[PDB]
Amino acid sequence: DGTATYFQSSDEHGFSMYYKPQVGFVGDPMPFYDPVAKDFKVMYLQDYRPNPEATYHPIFGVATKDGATYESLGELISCGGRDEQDAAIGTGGTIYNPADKLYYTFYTGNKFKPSSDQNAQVVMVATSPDFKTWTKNRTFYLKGDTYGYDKNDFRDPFLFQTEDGVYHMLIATRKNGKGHIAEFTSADLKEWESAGTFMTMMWDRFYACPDVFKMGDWWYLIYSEQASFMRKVQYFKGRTLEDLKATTANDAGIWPDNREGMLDSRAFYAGKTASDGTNRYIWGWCPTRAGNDNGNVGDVEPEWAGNLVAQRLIQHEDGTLTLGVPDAIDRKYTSAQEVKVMAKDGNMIESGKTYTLGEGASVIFNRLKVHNKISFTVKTASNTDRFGISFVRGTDSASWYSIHVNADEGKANFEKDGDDAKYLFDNKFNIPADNEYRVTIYSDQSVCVTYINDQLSFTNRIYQMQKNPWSLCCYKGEITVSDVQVSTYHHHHHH
Ligand SMILES: OC[C@H]1O[C@@](CO)(OC[C@H]2O[C@@](CO)(OC[C@H]3O[C@@](CO)(OC[C@H]4O[C@](O)(CO)[C@@H](O)[C@@H]4O)[C@@H](O)[C@@H]3O)[C@@H](O)[C@@H]2O)[C@@H](O)[C@@H]1O
Ligand SMILES: [Zn+2]
Ligand SMILES: [Zn+2]
Repeated sequence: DGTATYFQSSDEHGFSMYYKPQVGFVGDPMPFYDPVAKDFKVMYLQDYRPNPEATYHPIFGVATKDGATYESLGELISCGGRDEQDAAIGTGGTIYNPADKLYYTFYTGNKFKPSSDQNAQVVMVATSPDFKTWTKNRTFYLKGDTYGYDKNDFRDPFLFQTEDGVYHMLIATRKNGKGHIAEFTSADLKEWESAGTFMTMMWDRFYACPDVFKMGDWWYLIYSEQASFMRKVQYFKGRTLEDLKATTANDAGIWPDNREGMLDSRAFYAGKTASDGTNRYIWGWCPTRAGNDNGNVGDVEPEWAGNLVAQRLIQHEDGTLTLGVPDAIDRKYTSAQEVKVMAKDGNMIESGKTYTLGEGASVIFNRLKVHNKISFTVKTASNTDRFGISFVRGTDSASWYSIHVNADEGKANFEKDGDDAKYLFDNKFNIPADNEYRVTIYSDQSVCVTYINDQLSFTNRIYQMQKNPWSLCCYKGEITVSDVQVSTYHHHHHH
C-alpha cells in the first residue's frame, strides 16, 4: 500500500458480484422473477473457450435475490444431439404458468449445418415444476416460414402475460429481408396464434434479445443491436403499446431521448430485464478480451460472452431510462480505505482533501484492492472541459486505460492512454449544466461499471485494475476533485 508500481494481477482470485461460473463464461442471460420462490432466476447460455462443434451453449442458471449474491444452479437445459434441431441452444425466455404450475422456458434451437429444406432456427420449449428438472417438449417446433417469416433468423423469444391473461411471445426474425419482431398469442402457452408483426426493426438493423415491459406509465422495448458499428443495448418507449410500436413504423425513428436510446456501451450486451415489484433490473454480459489485453476490443465485434452484470433501471419523470447500480451491490463494499496521493504531475495543487488539476496534470492514488467502490466529485471550469479516470496506472506504467469524460462532446470514451494511445469506444450521456460530476465506480476484479449523475452507465473490462493504482487527470481546461473515497470487499485485517 506504500508503493505505486504496476503489479501483474490476475482474475484467478475469483469473481463475486459480476458472476462467472468456475468453468467457461456467461453468454446471453435470460432473467426471470420466480413468483413462488420470490427471487430472480437468471438462465444463461454457457460459453466455453473453445466450444464443441454442433452442440454448444446449453442453458445454465444462477439464482439471486438482489443482483449481488449468486447461487449457481448448474446445467438446466442441455443441448440436443448433434443432428437435432436444438444441437445448439440460443436465447429465449421463461414464464410461470399458474394454471398448471409449470415454468416454461422457450428457446432457440439452432440446427447444425441445415439443409435447404431445414430451418437453421426454430423456437422450442422445455418445462419444469421446480426449476431443477427440465423436460423438453418433443412435439413443439415453431417455424418462422409457417407464418411468413424467416427460415433461418427466428430467435430470442420473449414471453410476457398481459393483465387480461393473454400470453404473448415476441420473436426476432425477418420478413421480405427486413427485420421484424413477430408476435404470437396463446391462452395456455401450448397453442399459439400469429398476431402478425409487433414492430419492425429500423432500416437494416437487427434487434437481438428483445424485451417488452411496462414500468409506471410507459411501455418499453429493450434490445441489443446486432449491427457491428453499434453492439449496444438500446430502447424505445411509448405511453401506450400502440405508441411504442409506432416508434419504428415506416422507419419513423422516434428515439426515446437525445442518445438514440443507448443505455450502455460496447462492453455490456444482450441485456434483458426482470422486476421483483420494487425494482426492475437489467442483466447483460461484459465481454472478455483476447489475450486479456484491454486494448483489443475486437476488429468488428468484441468477443462473445464474459461476466454477468446486473444494473438497475432508473425511470425519469419524462419516461426516459438510465441505468444505476443495484442497491445490494452498493453494500458489498464495506470498509472505507485510506486515500493517499502517491504521485503528482503537471500543473496542479493539493488543497487539503480537494485537488485542482489544470490541463495536462495527473494525480495517482494508492493501490486499489480486488473488489472496489470508488467515489468522488469533479467540478469542471467550463462545459467544454475534458478529464480522465485512469486504471492500471502504476508510476512505471508505459500505458494505461482511461474513461475520458469529454463535456464538449457530450460523451465518455474508453481509451488506451500513454504509449500506443488509442480511442476504443464511447458512451453518450447528458452533461450537467452546473459542471458537477458525481462519479461512482464499482469493480469486481477485471469488470467495472462507472456511473455519473444517474445519467452515465459505462461497463468496461479492465484487466488488472485490481491491486494497481488509479488516477485522475485533466486533458482540457481545469477540474476540482472533491470527496474522494474508496471502499473494498476484503477488509478482514485485525489491528
Ligand atoms: O459459431 C459458433 C460460435 O459463435 C459464437 C459467438 O462467437 O456463438 C454464436 C452463436 O450462438 C448462437 C446459439 O447459441 O446464438 C446465441 C445468441 O446470441 C445472440 C445475441 O448475443 O446473437 C447471435 C449472434 O451473435 C452473433 O455473433 C453476432 O454477430 C451472430 O453470429 C450471431 O448471429 C442471440 O441472438 C443468439 O440467440 C448462434 O446463433 C450463434 O451463431 C460462439 O460462441 C460459437 O462458438
Ligand atoms: Zn476476504
Ligand atoms: Zn475477493
